[PDB]
Amino acid sequence: NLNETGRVLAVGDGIARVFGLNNIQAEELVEFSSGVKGMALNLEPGQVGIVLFGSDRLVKEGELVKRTGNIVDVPVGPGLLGRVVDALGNPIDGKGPIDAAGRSRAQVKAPGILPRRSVHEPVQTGLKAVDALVPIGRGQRELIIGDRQTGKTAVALDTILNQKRWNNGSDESKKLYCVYVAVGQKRSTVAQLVQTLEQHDAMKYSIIVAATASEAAPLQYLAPFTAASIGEWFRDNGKHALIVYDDLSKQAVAYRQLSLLLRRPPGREAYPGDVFYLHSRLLERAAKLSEKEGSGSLTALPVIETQGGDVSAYIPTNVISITDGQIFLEAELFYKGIRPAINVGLSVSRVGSAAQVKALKQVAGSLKLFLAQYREVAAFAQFGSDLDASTKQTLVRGERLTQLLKQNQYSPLATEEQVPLIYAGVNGHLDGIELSRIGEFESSFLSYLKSNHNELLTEIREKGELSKELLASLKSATESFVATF
Amino acid sequence: TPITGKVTAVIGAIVDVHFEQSELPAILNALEIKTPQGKLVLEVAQHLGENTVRTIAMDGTEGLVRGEKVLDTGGPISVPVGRETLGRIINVIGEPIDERGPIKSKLRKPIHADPPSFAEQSTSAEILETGIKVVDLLAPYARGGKIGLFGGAGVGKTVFIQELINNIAKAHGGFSVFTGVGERTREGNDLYREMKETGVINLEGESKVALVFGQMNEPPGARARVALTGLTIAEYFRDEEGQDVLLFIDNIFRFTQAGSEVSALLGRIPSAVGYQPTLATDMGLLQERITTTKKGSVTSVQAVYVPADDLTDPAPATTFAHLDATTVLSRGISELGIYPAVDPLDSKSRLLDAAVVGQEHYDVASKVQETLQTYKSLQDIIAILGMDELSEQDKLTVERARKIQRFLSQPFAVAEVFTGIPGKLVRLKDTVASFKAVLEGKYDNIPEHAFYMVGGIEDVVAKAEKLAAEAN
Amino acid sequence: IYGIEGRYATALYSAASKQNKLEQVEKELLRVGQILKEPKMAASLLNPYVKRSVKVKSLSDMTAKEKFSPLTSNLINLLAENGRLTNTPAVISAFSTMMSVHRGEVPCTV
Ligand SMILES: Nc1ncnc2c1ncn2[C@@H]1O[C@H](COP(=O)(O)OP(=O)(O)OP(=O)(O)O)[C@@H](O)[C@H]1O
Ligand SMILES: Nc1ncnc2c1ncn2[C@@H]1O[C@H](COP(=O)(O)OP(=O)(O)O)[C@@H](O)[C@H]1O
Ligand SMILES: [Mg+2]
Ligand SMILES: [Mg+2]
Repeated sequence: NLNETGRVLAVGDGIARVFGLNNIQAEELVEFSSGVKGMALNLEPGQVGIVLFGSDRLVKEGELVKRTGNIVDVPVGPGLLGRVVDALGNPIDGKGPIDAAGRSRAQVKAPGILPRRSVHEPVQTGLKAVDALVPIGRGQRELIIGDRQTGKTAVALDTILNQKRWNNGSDESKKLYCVYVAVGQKRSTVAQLVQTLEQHDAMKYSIIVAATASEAAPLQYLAPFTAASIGEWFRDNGKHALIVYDDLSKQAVAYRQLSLLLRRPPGREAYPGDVFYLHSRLLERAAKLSEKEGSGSLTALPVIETQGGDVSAYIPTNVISITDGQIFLEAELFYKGIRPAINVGLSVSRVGSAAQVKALKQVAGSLKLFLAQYREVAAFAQFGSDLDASTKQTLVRGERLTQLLKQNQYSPLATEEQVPLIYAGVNGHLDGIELSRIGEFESSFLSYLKSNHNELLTEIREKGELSKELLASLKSATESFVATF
Repeated sequence: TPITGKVTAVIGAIVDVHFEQSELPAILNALEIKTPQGKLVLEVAQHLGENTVRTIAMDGTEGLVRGEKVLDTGGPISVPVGRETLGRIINVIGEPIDERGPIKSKLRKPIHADPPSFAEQSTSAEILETGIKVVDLLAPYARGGKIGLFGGAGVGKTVFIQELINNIAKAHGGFSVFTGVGERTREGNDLYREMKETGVINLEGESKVALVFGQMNEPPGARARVALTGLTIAEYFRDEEGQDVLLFIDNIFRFTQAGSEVSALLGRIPSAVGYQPTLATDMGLLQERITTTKKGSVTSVQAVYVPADDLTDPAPATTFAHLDATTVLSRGISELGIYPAVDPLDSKSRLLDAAVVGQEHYDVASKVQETLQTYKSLQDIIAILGMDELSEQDKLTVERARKIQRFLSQPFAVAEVFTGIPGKLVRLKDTVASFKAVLEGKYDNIPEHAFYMVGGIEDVVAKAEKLAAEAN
Repeated sequence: IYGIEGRYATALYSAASKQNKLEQVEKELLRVGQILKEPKMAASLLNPYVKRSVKVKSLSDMTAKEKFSPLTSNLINLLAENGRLTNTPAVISAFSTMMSVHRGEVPCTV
């Protein structure tokens, strides 16, 4: 009798100890008489611990409980494109049922060691500071760690917007579909975000998964995992996907809540022992597949929220260890006028130049190393002592390179527009220009090439590299413009 | 037949009720107990099992005897809603506490209700002029948006709000709902005086605002529900009436503070810092209800308390994410004598964009930040060496910076009894031009003192001239 | 009926049989069954809030005012020593079959 059903013994705080259910599986979905569904996480002889996806004011002692017989899964396929679903994969935008092609589980095994490929495919983020210093690669997971109100989401958001350059195209192997995963955010914000995507015709290749704070803790916990399965889909069918988690810091808080309430002993700061295993079996799910598998791939941009700039924290360290580098963002640099406030000193990419564009690779070789020297000289000129020709020369250029990296939000720049700017920087053609001039210089120089030397922009774009001839013309195009005005 | 039960345990603000009948009341329901003093209201929290339930007292549990009879209400704590609540002081329970007779309202909705659907969410980018320099210039508030006023103890969170009510509630045109959660009972009374004198609340006439109080003197159960009571009233005018409403809350922190006192007795495993595991959710369900929908707009000014001046504290740290505008007060600034002690650096808003406040406004603001920032980054040097060691360029930025900081201060009409200086209301238009003029270096001759507690930019030059005659 | 659980009574009443307390151990054991059916008891016989040696004391109150005390003032602590007060009713049943085998397992010469 009780094999497929059970009576509730206690209920509260989204937890429900039901009695019976001696044939239910681990992590299996269930349904109460009230209509509200739940998830079984603790299997014990006496009772079964279940977590509620909705309010608990509806469940009461002695209520009937039924099982689903299936592990919590979510609808997947192209249909979701442009739609906004919740943890479970149900539509929340109000635009009809989700037309899915298949259904995959929440928890999926990470791709094999055999079916992998070294990351070689770039991920144009449109951010010069990024594509030049810490390039992204199809199949890696680049962290975006920083304090509140710095510009973490910004970096991610602009990326999706930049993809419009190829998603409107015909070629598939070049496009890059985007999966935003809002977790812990308020519905107000999510609404405004999705509004902004549409204002840029970026919603058509974008899938959004909402797990606002108001929803139940188990939703916020499951949100990322289900969302990942959504993206994995493209990876398997030989397409490219780009998922953004924002943010795992909240997810751990959520997952911490189920543990404590299920009366599971806490580790450090109340987080469950396996809190690491929470993000490890998530990020590893994204990687570059073998040619046999489809040459498919899934890129990940995890987001973390530090307190007081303390990266030595419990959760952040757990994730820094997994991610293929991190884009550290400091509040202090933001006010100084460095926007986006990317600290090069601490931001790195483990894939490195392999992922970066070949063209942009040439124009900026030791650029990151040079910016390191700049901060070295910038700190030493604090003494208030005169500087020779060497220490002032690099100080002049290093100060302007930092000003060239500043780029406005919602303004992704193609590759053909980044190369030229960086070119004139690393060489030293901006040294002879005032700092408050670098601003308009960028826009003016671009308009110059798009009008006159447009042929070059077309070669850099297609070729993606720099030939002996292309450098010659590019060289002369730069000097000619400096002379102007 | 009324459902009845007996008490089995009484620990603090937590009473365990048991029902002989096989029908148990759901969660979030109310209960009442007969006493010589009146009636004690209970609220279901969780079903411990064995036809026993755990509930949270709404008032003192002194005198409660084990096995005493308990009557069921049949519905979650409800409170009267409608224009009938205006000009009346409602209690956490939903009963008049101003001694002016019962609130004859038409309908009575429960304090517990689910947050607006994602599709119902409506976003807006309209600016809201307050008159406050440090705000309308740096982090302007938005119409029907969420406002937050963080800060330690005695930094200026209430006094800041009082001014907002003296400048917006008057020229508003809609309705207002003030709810004092865990605050000095005295401030409530004096607040009542102000509403009467200003005429916002006329006993004989009509009123424009409703007063709901769950002061700190009240036990934890109340300090936990009061916020919900006040909110239910305001969401009525939002959907039912579909009219602009100003929701003033102070202080919102008490909401989680009051819940962390009982979480222990409820049998929950304390999370780090002592706060209950479900901090994120509870705080979530509250903020998600306080928002603008497609039926009406609501501007909320919530004040948040900062324990031990720690912004990393889980309580306030989970509040920022639920705000479209954040104005943090650092006691390190108030002690300087600068008021309001707004910290330009930490302060953020969503309206700080050139596509809204204008290109010039964006540039002027940014310049102010950079200047203030450069002063902070050299602060270490100043205490050690001094300005003598500062470079020519750096030394000029400091003075200018120090001028901008002092200029940020603004005399408050509400705080005139503290500063002894008549209030000063400055328009956004003049404020921008003002700082912009200071950036251009058109006032580097005027002494810094002339920027301290000054209203309009004209008043600076005026005050500078007055100091010439005082010099002997 | 099974064996291990049924042996509990037979391994406690075994000594009882030598005396003939089967009545004081079989009639008492019947109490443990009704105590489990008691909803209020379920919140005490299985409450992890008491303790490992505390709840055992409160038992005496149900051992000195129910029927227990002699051949049940040991099985009581044992029944609530590890937490076998959930399927204990099955152990009492075996006693009825084991309590009948003791009558035949005796030098019947008289
Ligand atoms: N590139 C940029 N240039 C100028 N301002 C920016 C830039 N990127 C972001 N901002 C500003 O920073 C503010 C917050 O940015 P953002 O949303 O990126 O922070 P966040 O990391 O998402 O913080 P939270 O996680 O709390 O939302 C916004 O008001 C925005 O105007
Ligand atoms: N605009 C202001 N100008 C001067 N003082 C202020 C201002 N705002 C607050 N204060 C100071 O705060 C004190 C009152 O504290 P209050 O604002 O009530 O702190 P809290 O935020 O803890 O309620 C007053 O004595 C006053 O000097
Ligand atoms: Mg964000
Ligand atoms: Mg106050």
